[PDB]
Amino acid sequence: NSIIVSPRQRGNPVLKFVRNVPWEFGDVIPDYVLGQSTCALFLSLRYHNLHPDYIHGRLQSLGKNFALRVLLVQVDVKDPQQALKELAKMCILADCTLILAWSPEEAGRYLETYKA
Amino acid sequence: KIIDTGGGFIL
Repeated sequence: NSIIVSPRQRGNPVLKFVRNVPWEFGDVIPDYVLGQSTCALFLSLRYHNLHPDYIHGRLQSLGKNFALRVLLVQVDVKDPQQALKELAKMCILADCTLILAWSPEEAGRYLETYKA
Repeated sequence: KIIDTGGGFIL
């Protein structure tokens, strides 16, 4: 409602740009619950190298509980193309949206906008 | 610090 994030998403400075809308930590499967069946997942790619498959294992956990599924991606790495390609293939099968940010503020913006 | 926990995000 006024968002629900996972306490496993703390630390992440993107929460610092979630200023225009109210948000709070809740125990939910996805990273952010934005509506009764809309939910997002954050994957900082740079971290994507450091132990990946987690984003893959993260979508199977979510399964199908939310209608609008979205993947917030922070492009914090040069020459990202390669990964985006294999991540996108994953999203069509998972039928979730692929969104691209490049800063912790930009993604933070993407959150105020989906609840707005 | 550098304690990358879990959550698709570098820490």
